[PDB]
Amino acid sequence: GPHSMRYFETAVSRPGLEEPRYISVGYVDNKEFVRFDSDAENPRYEPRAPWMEQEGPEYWERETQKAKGQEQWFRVSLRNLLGYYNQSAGGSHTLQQMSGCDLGSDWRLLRGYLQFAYEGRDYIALNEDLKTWTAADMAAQITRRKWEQSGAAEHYKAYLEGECVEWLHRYLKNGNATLLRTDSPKAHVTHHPRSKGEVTLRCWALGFYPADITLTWQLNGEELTQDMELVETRPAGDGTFQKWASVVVPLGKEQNYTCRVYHEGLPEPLTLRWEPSS
Amino acid sequence: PGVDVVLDCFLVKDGAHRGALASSEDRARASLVLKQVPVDDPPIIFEASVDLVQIPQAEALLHADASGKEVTCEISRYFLTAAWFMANVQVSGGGPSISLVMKTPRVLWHPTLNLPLSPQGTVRTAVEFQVMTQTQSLSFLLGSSASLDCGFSMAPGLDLISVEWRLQHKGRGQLVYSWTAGQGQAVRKGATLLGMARDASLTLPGLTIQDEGTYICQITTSLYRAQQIIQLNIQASPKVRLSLANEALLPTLICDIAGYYPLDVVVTWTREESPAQVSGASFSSLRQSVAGTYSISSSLTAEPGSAGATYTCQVTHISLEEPLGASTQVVP
Amino acid sequence: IQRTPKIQVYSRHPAENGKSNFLNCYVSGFHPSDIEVDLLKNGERIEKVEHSDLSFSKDWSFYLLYYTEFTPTEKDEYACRVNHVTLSQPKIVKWDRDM
Repeated sequence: GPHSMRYFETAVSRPGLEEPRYISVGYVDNKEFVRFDSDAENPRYEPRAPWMEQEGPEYWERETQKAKGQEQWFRVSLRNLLGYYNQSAGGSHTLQQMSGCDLGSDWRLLRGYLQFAYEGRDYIALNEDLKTWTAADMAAQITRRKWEQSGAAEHYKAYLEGECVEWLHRYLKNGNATLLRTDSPKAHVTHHPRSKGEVTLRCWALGFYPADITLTWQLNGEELTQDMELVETRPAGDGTFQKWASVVVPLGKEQNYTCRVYHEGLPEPLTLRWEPSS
Repeated sequence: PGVDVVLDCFLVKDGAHRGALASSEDRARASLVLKQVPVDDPPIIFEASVDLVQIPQAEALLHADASGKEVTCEISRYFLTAAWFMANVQVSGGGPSISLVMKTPRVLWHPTLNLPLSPQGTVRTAVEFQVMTQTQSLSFLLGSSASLDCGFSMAPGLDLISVEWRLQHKGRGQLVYSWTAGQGQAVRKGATLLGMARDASLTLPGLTIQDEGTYICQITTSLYRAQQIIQLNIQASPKVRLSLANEALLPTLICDIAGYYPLDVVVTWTREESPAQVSGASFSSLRQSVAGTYSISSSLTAEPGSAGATYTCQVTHISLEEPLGASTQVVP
Repeated sequence: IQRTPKIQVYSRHPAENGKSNFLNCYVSGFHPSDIEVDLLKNGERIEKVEHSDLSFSKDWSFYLLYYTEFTPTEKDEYACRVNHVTLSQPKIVKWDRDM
C-alpha cells in the first residue's frame, strides 16, 4: 500500500474580529496525528494519534512556533485578498493551504505538494515538477511571476524531497502497527427487491484498512460498469472502512452476476455471488 | 479606420520584498489607453502602440459600457535600462478576458513617486503581445465536445515556444495538452485547432467529469508568458421517477432522482385532490453512478385523504431551466 | 465556489436489533465550514452524540462525523439532520439498515 503525509492549514476570517481562526492539522495516510487550533484555551500543537505521543515537549514547541508565525501570515494574506477583490468585510471568507508528499508503496517520493486555495477554489499550486506554479485565477498570475522570477521553487522543493519524506518515514516506523496494518475486507452480497420482476444485488465490503478498495460487478465474468451504483468509501468509526456497490438484475439471473473485491489486505481478489438461503 | 480606447485601471506599487512576502497587495493607481483598428486628484497615464491585431477585443469594448458590462483592469511590473508592464482585463457577463505585455525605449524622464518612465505628460509605451479568451466560463453537457477559446497575437519579432494547457481543479492539477514549437502532446485526447491573431483553442470531446474545472491556456513565447483561464463546468441533468412501494401498509411514497452532477439538489413535493406544495420531505444517503453522477431518494410518506391524491415529486438543478416532475396517484 | 455536503447515514456493524453497534452520519466535501448537524430519532434531536470531530480533505472540503451508541429498533426512525449555507432548509437523510 501507498503512504502519504499532509499538513492542512486554514484561516477563516470573522467579521468584526482582528484575528482569523487558524487551524493546522497534520495527517499521515489521511489519519490525523497532530493539531493546532487558535480558538483553543491556550493554542499549541496537539498530539492526536497515540503513537505520536513519543514526541517530546521540544517538538510541540517547535511546531507551535511555526503555527504562531503562520497565523499572522494568514491574517495578512486574507486581508490582501479581501482588498484585491473589493469584497465586503461583513462576510466570512476562507484561506487554505495543504503541503506534504505522496509516497508509493516502494517509498519513493511520488509528488510533493504546496498549494493554496481561497474560498475553496485553487488559487495557486506548485506543480508536480516542484519547479513551476499553476495559477488557477488571474489574481494569482501576479504572485506566480513573483515566485518564479524570485525562484522560490527550490525552497519548498527541497523540504518536500527531504524533511517531508524523512519525517513521514519516521512516523511509519514509530506507528507501524496501526499505519502499516492491513485488514482484509469482510464481504457479502445482499438481495433486495426493486420492482416486479427486478432486483438489486448489493455487494458489501466491511472492516477493511486501508480505505483503498475496488468493487466491481461482473456478468458471465465480464465486469460491467454502466448502471452500477456505488457509494463514497466510508469510515466505520472504529478505524476501518466500508463501501458497497449495487446493480439491478432481472429476477432469476442473479447467479450470472459476480462481485469482485480488490484490496491490499487480500492475498487474492475475492469473488462472490448472491447465495440464496443456505 | 482608426480609434482610441481608454479604461479605469489600477496598478501595483513597486516595493517587491512585500510582494514576495504575501499573496496580494492593495495599492491604487489609474488609467490606460491605445490607438486602435475599429472596423484635484490625478491619475497616471499609459499610452501603448498597436502593432498587432487585438482580435475581437476592439468592438467588444467599444460597445461595452453601452451594453452595460463592468470592465476590471490592472497593470503590473513584469519584474521586482527599459521597463515592461503587463495588464489584465475582464468584461464580466460579456466574457472577453485578456493579458497585454508592453515595452518602453529608455535612456527620458521618470516619475519620482513611482518608478515609471514618463514622457511629455505620460508613460509612453507600446504593446507587443496579447492572450485572450472570449469564453471565460463555460457550461457544457456531459459527454459533449467542448471547444475552449484561446487566441493570442504576437508582434513580429516574437517567436512562439509552447502552448501548455493545464487543468487545476479541487485538489489536483494535471497537464492536458502540450504544444511544443513543432509537435503535440495530448494527455486527454484534445486537439488544438506574419504578426497577427492566432488561435489556440483547445478542443475537448466526450467530456467526462474528470474534464471539469479550471483550464489555463498558457502561451509561452520568446521573452514572456501570458496565461488566460477558462472555467469548464459540466452539467448532467437528472431524471426523476416517482413510484410507491412497500405493500399498502406504511404507504411509503418514494422518488428516485439520479444521473445528475453537480451535487446541488432541490426537491419540492406537491399533494392535491388545485392544492399546492407540501412538507415532511426526507432524503436518503448519497450514492453515485460509476461515471460520477449522483442518486438519492426522497421518501415522503403518502397520506391519501379519503379517496385519493396526486403527489408531484419535482426537483430543480443547475442545468434545468425548469423543475422536472413525476406524478403518481394514491388510494385509501 | 460553495459546495453542498455529501451525507451518508449508516451502521458501523451491520444492523441487528439488540446487542451493540453504532450509528454514523458522515458529512463530507462541503464548503464553507460553518455548519449545523443533528442526529434525530423520530424527528427528535438525539441528546447523546459522542463525537463531532472536524477534519478536512485534499479537495479543500471539510468532513465531520456524528455518531453514538446504538441498538436498532423497528418502531423508531433514526435520521441525520444537516443545515449548511448551501441548504436553504435543513436537510434530513434517513438511515437504511442495508445501505
